[PDB]
Amino acid sequence: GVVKVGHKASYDAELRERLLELPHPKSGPKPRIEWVAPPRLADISKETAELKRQYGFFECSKFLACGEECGLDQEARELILNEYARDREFEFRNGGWIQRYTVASHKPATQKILPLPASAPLARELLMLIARSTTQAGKVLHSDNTSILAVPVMRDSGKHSKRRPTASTHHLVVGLSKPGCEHDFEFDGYRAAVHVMHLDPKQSANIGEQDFVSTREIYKLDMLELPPISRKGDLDRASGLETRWDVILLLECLDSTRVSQAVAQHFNRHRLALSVCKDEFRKGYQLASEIRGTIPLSSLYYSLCAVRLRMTVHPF
Amino acid sequence: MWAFQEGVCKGNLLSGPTSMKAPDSAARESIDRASEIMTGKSYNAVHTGDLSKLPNQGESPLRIVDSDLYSERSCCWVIEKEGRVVCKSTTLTRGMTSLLNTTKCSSPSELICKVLTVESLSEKIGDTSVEELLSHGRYFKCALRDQERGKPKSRAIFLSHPFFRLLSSVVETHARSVLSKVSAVYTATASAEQRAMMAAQVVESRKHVLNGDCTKYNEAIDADTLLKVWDAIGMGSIGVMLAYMVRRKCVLIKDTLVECPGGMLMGMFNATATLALQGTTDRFLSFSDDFITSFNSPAELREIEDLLFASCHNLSLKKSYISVASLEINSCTLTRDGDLATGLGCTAGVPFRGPLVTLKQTAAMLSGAVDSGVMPFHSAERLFQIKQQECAYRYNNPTYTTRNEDFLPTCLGGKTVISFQSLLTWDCHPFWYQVHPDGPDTIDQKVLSVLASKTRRRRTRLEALSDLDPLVPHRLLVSESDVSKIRAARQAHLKSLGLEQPTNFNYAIYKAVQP
Amino acid sequence: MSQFGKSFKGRTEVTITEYRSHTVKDVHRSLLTADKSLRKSFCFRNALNQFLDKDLPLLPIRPKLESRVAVKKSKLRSQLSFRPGLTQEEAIDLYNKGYDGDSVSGALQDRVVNEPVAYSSADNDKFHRGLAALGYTLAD
RNA sequence: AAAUCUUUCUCACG
RNA sequence: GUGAGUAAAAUUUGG
Ligand SMILES: [Zn+2]
Repeated sequence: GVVKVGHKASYDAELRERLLELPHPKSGPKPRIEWVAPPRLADISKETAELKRQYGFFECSKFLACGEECGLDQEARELILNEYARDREFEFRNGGWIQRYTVASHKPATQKILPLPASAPLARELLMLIARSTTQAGKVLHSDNTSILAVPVMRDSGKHSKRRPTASTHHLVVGLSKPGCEHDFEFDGYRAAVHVMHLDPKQSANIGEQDFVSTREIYKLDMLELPPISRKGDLDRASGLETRWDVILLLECLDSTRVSQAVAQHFNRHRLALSVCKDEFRKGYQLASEIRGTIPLSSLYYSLCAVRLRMTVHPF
Repeated sequence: MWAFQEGVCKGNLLSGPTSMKAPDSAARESIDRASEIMTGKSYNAVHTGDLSKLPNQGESPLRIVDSDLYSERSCCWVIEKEGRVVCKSTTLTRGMTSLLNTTKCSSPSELICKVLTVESLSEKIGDTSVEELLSHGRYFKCALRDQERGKPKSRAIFLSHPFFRLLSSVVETHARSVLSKVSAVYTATASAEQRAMMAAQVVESRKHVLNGDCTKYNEAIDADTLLKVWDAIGMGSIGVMLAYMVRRKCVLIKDTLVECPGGMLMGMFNATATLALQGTTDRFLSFSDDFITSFNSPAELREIEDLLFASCHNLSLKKSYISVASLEINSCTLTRDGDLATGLGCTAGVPFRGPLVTLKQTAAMLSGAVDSGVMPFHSAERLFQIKQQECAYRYNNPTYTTRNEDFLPTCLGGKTVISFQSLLTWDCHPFWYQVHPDGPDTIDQKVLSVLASKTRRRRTRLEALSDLDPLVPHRLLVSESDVSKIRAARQAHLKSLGLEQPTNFNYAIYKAVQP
Repeated sequence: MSQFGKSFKGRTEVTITEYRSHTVKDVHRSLLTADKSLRKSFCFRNALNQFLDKDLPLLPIRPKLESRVAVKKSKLRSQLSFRPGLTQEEAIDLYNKGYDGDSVSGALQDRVVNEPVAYSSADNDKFHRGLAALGYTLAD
């Protein structure tokens, strides 16, 4: 009397007939699988060269240059940031800055590869400031050696459009760096480069919550000697700097797409592989179509550069 | 840095990708892939193997777990405003409650019995009929799944109807039981590492190992394969209803409904799709879409490829590879002897998500790493100290604390930086018991839970019924008067003993303090 | 009229599991918005203030772990640790004392935990969580 | 303006 | 701040 799983209902036949009348799949072609040795150094070199040719490079490192001191004290940094915000005609309300927009071009922003600064000693301060600002946007936030400013981006509608941000309002993060690029700004004898980044709340929360120090320390436990590199990520023994690797790590924290994780997984497969499918395992290193933006593109390019350098200096 | 590790490193030390992109493009791409496969020009979606070796469970009594049918997780509930269909994203609890109210049933088991014991599809169960339930259960809603490491472009996941959830729960429970019966590695009580060791034991005899993955795994599992497997294990009419709902399923993209005849929409059924392959041979250790087999000669490789093709498990040419000295399964890498491969492996970092919860998660991660031999104990101590300093730097400001007690952690205004060994042995101030991996929940965890309980989708004006007597079963039926009486009696008892709220009970601490 | 009638419309009797599922507030999910939520309205600050003065002076002071034995690195294996549940009488006493009914009720179930370990001793004994490297033994 | 279909709610009461 | 309406209100986003 107890109902069992295999119970047959009165509508079983009708439902089976309905399923039979419905469309069915068609047999697919049988694939041909060829197994060959994993990719060599030349293949990674070709991938890097193709990326470099297609996208090129920037003149300056943009926000990635904010990992080094701007050479100004707290008061000067606050003055420079506030005057830059005023210069670009940011609305002022309740002691905070707001950026107003009316129309959008609906086209992607130009993307290239950011050259690596010499070092990123202020990575921890920058990540903490990014974490704090987005939840305290509007005013200038200061740390021991650097400062930033997060400006909410809200639409312009008229007299009364919007006075406070919502859970989905994006933020323009503005930071200071040493002068010497096209983004220089001068005021009252103070010169500094002002660099901006447009981040939605999820990206900001992801970036700010990373632990730079612990991540680096854990990586250092079982790590081989890191070779010096140049501004382009190429092995430069004569004039390279080993500190640039820290910068690379910082970039991995700034890129919310974390394509470096995909490259790392594929490299782990590569190191353990004795034979891989022909012409298909290599395609796993081409992730340019999976991402869009300057920061993710730079992250992917420098992850590929790291893979190439590992294959070059410590062949496996 | 991950590229210069002596051992194996998957780069898990940073959180997964995230963004606010709308899920329309991903869902549309998945639907297009499923349609292309149904056209039979890209991948095989026709099952050819024989499943005669799967035991028949048709005599098993129909049992439904009530607990898993209620959860704070999202789901789709379909209503009819003016003939048209409107899909509302609610919580599974509210969706199931609405379904029971509409069908006027006391529990899901009664609902399924009534559904299975109707004379016709047009017969009414409450205010609806089986035909209307089947029509409504074919609607799905789309969302984006984020934080998946190694997926820069996030994938699309789907929210289904409560009736679909009920039938899926029944069928998946039975399929999991059958899988456990088929082989020992599929036992319910088995961790990823233990299954990895079992895999190493299984595939030790032969020479080459095929570490393989499936491509478009969800789009290549048609409703026909699911029906075949369910008939093989004897699901009766429940399998037929599930297959009928899957074949006619629709997905709400933005504001338009799209038909998706092919596929199963991102892992709704894992045990069934695994049985699709495990029911045709025994030279495999599939775990849904991540299998591992072994071979000696190219002929055996050809047999393996033919077996994979015949069971709708399309091998992924971009990730699958062959090894001789390593063994990869469930993202875990072992040696052919079963030993864990040296290196970081799958060790993952702990993001900053609270002054105290971060320390608890770091302690759990370090305990896991040390117990498995990933790193020595002194390295764990150093890393714990460094994380404590970082937390103090992040959270030691007036926004989170105003205290200065000595025993407090350095991140809450105190001056205490305990060692890992001291914390693990419970040799500390009781305030630190919460930071132990096995201790009680931390303050911030409770605060976050309470705040979540007040969100728009979960807010309710009902009178909470908590602190129930351990004896009363959860299947006992209650009414408003019963709840009021129980709450009043418990409040009176608590007031009679000089307490306003119950004291939290911890198993580990209670057992330790016992005489 | 009553919220019970509105929620469970048409039904005058519902299971305790369904009733509780509408008021569950002990589930925690680690999400990106943790810091923002903790900062909102100084909720964490207030919770810490309340804990330090109302709940903290009730936790019992348990003893530390002392027993430990020599261990050496060995092949990775799985350690099965069995934790028994509360008996009916123990559950009744704990409830009548004034403990949270939900926790005591949940502790009734027997539990078994599988943990990978890469250390062993001569007598093949079970270790504590995260202390197998040092050798602290469960002694049960 | 930028990591470009995203930075987009309404109403009642205190 | 609360409550409600909206194929939707951030525990968002399922197996
Ligand atoms: Zn510049």
